[PDB]
Amino acid sequence: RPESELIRQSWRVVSRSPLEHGTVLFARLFALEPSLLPLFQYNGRQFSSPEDSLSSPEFLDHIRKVMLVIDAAVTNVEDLSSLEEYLTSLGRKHRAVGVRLSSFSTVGESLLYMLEKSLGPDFTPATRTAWSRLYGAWVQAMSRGWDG
Ligand code: HEM
Repeated sequence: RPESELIRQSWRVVSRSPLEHGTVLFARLFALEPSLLPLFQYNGRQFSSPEDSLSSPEFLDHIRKVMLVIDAAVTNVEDLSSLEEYLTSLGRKHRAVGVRLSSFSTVGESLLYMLEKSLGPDFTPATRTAWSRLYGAWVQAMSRGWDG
C-alpha cells in the first residue's frame, strides 16, 4: 500500500482547516443534490436556501463531525475492519434521519471535488483512484445500516 501514502499525504493539506474544507464539501453537495437540504432539521425548522445552512451553529458542528469521521477512516486506511461496527451504526442513524443510500455516492463526488480543488496540480489520477477506493470501502461499511 503506497496509495495509502497518497491518501495520508493529500488529507494532511485538508486537515489544517477542516471547517473551511468541509464547507466546500457541503456547498458542492447542495449544488448537486438540493433535496438533501431539508434533512438538516434543527429545532424542527427547514433551511430555505443552501446559504441558510452556513449560518447554523448545528450545521457547522455537523461539518466538524464529518471531517472527524473521515480523519478516522484515513488513520485506519491500512485496516478499515476496525471501524466497521461504528460505521454500520452511523449508517443506521442516517437511514433514520431520512438519508437514502444513493445520496452517499453524491457525497463521495463532493469529497473528490473538494480534494481536487484543494490540491489542484497535486491531485493526480493515482490519488483520485486511491480516494475512490477508500471511499467505496467506507460506503460499503456504512451500507450495512440500510441492511446489507
Ligand atoms: C449525505 C448527507 C448527510 C446528511 C443529510 C446528514 C445529516 C445528519 C443529521 C441530521 C444528523 C443528526 C444531527 C447532527 O448530529 O448534526 C447527523 C449526524 C451525524 N453525521 Fe451526518 N449527514 C450526512 C452525512 C454525513 C457524513 C458523510 C458523515 C461522515 C463522514 C456524517 C457524520 C455524522 C456524525 C458523526 C453524526 C453524529 C452521529 C451520532 O453519533 O449520533 N454525516 N447527520
